[PDB]
Amino acid sequence: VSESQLKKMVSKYKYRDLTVRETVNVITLYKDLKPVLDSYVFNDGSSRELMNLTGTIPVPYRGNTYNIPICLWLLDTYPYNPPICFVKPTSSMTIKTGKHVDANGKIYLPYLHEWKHPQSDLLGLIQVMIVVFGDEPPVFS
Amino acid sequence: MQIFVKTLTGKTITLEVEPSDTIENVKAKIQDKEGIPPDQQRLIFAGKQLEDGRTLSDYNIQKESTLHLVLR
Ligand SMILES: [Cu+2]
Ligand SMILES: [Cu+2]
Repeated sequence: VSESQLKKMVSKYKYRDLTVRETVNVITLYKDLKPVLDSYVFNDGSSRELMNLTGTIPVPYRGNTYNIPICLWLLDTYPYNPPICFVKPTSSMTIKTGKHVDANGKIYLPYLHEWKHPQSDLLGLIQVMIVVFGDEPPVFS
Repeated sequence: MQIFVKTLTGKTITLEVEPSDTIENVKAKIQDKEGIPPDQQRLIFAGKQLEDGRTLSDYNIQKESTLHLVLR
């Protein structure tokens, strides 16, 4: 919540204004995503406090709407490097691994591999995710 | 179910686990496979350092997942 609270959570980001604006634009359209500050521990055991977007995105499939839980972690160089993106299954969900999601929930898309500011942004990423996941569901009940 | 544990450099190793296994139980399985004592082990998954008391289930870690191991 709140633009002021948001600016505070990204205070240590090199490109605060850009990150804030992209984030506002995302959560304006996608109201079940929310910005949170948490420590991310990388595979080498180092740790950084990063802002992430966490929540669900709506994905129509076979007549129903599936609210897929994701996490989009922004590196402190955002928006010049892409988010680290994960599907976060709940106890009622199994990951269906495939071209765009591995066994860990890591997401793979052309939008991420070809990421370049300013043409790439969070909103763009999310809509691509929704298109891809609508044809190739990353979870099942 | 099968999971994987990677260090930065080493060969990967495969473990047989169940969702009910604690992170401690996984560390005990690594100790049996490699000799490393559990208190020298940190296990990491998708941005989180896993906690000894919690289960694979609590983290929704599914089959074929890779955990990352770093040593004290
Ligand atoms: Cu595809
Ligand atoms: Cu033993």
